[PDB]
Amino acid sequence: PTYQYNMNFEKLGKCIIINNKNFDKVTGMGVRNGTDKDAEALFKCFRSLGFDVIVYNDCSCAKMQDLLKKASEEDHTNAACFACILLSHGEENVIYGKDGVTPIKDLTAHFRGARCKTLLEKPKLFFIQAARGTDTDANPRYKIPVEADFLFAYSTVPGYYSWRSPGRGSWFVQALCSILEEHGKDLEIMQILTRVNDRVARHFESQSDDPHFHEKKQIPCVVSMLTKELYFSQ
Amino acid sequence: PTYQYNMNFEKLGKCIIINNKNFDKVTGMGVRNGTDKDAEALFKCFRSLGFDVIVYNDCSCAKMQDLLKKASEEDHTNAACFACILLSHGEENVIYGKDGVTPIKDLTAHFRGARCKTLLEKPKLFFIQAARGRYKIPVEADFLFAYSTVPGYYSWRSPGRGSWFVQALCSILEEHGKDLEIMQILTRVNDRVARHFESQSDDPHFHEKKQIPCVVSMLTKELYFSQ
Repeated sequence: PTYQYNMNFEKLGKCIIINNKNFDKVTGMGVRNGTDKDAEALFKCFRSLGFDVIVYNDCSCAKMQDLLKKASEEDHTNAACFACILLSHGEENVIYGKDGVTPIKDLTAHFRGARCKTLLEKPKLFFIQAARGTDTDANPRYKIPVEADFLFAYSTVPGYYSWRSPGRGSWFVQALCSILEEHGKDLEIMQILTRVNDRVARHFESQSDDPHFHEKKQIPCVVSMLTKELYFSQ
Repeated sequence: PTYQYNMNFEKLGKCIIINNKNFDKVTGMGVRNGTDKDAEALFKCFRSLGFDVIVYNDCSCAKMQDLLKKASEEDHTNAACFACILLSHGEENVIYGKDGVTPIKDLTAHFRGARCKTLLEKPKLFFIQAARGRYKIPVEADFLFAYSTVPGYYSWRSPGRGSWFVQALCSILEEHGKDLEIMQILTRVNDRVARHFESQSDDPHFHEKKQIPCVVSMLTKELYFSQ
């Protein structure tokens, strides 16, 4: 209890959702079908958790940057924590805007104590569902502001198939939401996210020798600098 | 239940401890005093958790590579998990051998799912303590890294005692090691070294060095060293 973040605040905090579905053809990236379904789930889910959710769509690089900076400049004094979720295309250390590419570390750095005193000693959660596109990544969180109270959940797992409407949705993202609804108010985040890792990991039906399940195995990556346990409830 | 790793085996598992204190001149690196304090602290600690701890000192890059290559090649059918602890100098995805540098991905390379079936589905723990300052260190299921600083940072202590990180880990483990889940333990460590920080020096035109341990997790279940 002196081992978990103080959640006795006016409000839980803000939850920013960047939903990037469409991209300029100059980037070579295609439509991210299924992203809308993830967005829909996430916002409903975090809303339920008690977050004040904002959803942005098809943002430019400048758009994402000004977006987060401004947020890192608001007064988070009456908030317990802060959450940001990025849904787009990604390449080692980068995420796509519709017009180009920006480094994730710049997107998150805005919230480092130095430049956001109002969220000091407060958990800052980043859930990224990027994925190379149209054998995993690295760990040295250098493409992340290594500072206390920061937590990243990077996917990279692709939303592989999809006919359409409402689309199936990304695995990682749907797992997250599913668990976060059923247990959002009982489990600690690392519990939530560990259950998530497992769930997407199982989607690759173990190590099947069947020429139908043989593929690029992937799993989310959880990076924690949290200094206390995180519960969203009472 | 199906939410925690199955610890029902004869042994907890192997725990290799690489303790590189002295380095050849050709690397331009200096003695890591206090790492012997760390190494021992870590030994009695992990040994007490239940690991079969073996410590190796001032290893060469070749030595560390082979050391871990052989470990992966052993039979872990009666093991619940595996754990490697590295104490040394580091810069990024690479740690220091006593005769040069070797990257991290290589140490964990031969443990990936396919390459070590016996340890498959079971947790491979890596506790790293690098300092000072190849590439990409993969992301496989059931691996967990606990970096002392973060690829290319600092870690300090008190002339006579080991790193704050190590000391924190041993103290917490040597107290809740058997009742708290791995992530809890590590979080408290994160908090412990935090409190120790944002120091006093007096060359305000030199004192930068900070520190926040960090935990990369690909675990698929909760981890307890008990039951």
